[PDB]
Amino acid sequence: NVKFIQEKKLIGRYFDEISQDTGKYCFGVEDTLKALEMGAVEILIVYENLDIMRYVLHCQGTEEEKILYLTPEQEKDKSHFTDKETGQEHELIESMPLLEWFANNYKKFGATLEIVTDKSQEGSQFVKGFGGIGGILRYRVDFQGMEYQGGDDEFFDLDDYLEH
Repeated sequence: NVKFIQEKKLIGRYFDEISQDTGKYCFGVEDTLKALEMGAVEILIVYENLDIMRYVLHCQGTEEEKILYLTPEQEKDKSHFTDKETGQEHELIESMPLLEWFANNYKKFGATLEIVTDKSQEGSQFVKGFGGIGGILRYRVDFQGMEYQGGDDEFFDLDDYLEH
């Protein structure tokens, strides 16, 4: 019956600690993913019915790939992946379930992928905080990026290093 306490204890800690502004938690795929790449997330709390997945969009001129988080509505528009109101530039090639992805790479990130639900009070908080994805950090971190963002590695060209 860990599921009952899994949501009440793990999840509650997420908001309770944040109640101290300890800066050891995050909400949302983008945020939760960022800290999970940072291995700064002690325990990852995600939901089964997550309406967010990892997709790979192309560019109008090509030679450039974009990765964004979409919902059934947006994902449904795979061919265009654009908007008839703005005419963005998106072209879906592949689509990987973020939940499944978080449950298959929880070791690489060192995070603990725990799948919760809005059934409990705490489970109701995550939905309010964001709605599907939240992360618990191992310890107080300053994150990496610009001056306000934190560090100074926001512009890491190391991404191209992988390709080489």
